[PDB]
Amino acid sequence: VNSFSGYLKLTDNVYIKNADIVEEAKKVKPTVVVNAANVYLKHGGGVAGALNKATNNAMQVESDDYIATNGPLKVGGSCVLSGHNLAKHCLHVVGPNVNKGEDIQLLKSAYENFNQHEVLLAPLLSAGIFGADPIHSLRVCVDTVRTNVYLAVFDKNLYDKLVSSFL
Ligand SMILES: O=C(O)[C@]1(F)CN(c2ncnc3[nH]c4cc(Br)ccc4c23)CC12CCC2
Repeated sequence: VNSFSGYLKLTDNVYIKNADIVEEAKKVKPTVVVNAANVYLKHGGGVAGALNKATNNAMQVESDDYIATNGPLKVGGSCVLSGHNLAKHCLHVVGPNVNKGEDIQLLKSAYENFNQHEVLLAPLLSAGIFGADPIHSLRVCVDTVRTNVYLAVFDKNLYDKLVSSFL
């Protein structure tokens, strides 16, 4: 038993809710919140901009030190940093950005990072301003992640479409 509330169960291990991931993280304080990161950990907009704003820019400060030490992530890769006031840990995961021409096959590699964590709160990777089809992202999630994932979908219209079209 965990504290996630109001989710629709899609499969044995995947759950979904129409929710603001920032508000959900602040209420649940999960062990892991996933950020929709880019390789530079520049958290300007989308989910990343919202999560970073909620940390009063502490996420960005920590991220800039990470990059200065380690260099950029790979598309499809991840790193574990602090969750600040939102979670114990933040798993920064880089999905391919279609608006940069990145290979959508890398979306499966991106979701594989979730399997290193028993339970996660997450957005749909490569959705929103990353330009991929969220229905496809949900399909890859379900077919790749084996650990327990709680997906927060900000847009109610999109949430209803994801549920109603789910196979
Ligand atoms: O960035 C995009 O375009 C997204 F559509 C939006 N994301 C979110 N997901 C879940 N809760 C979210 N709360 C927010 C608050 C603000 Br302000 C901005 C974005 C979000 C957000 C998912 C997405 C990132 C990968 C696809």
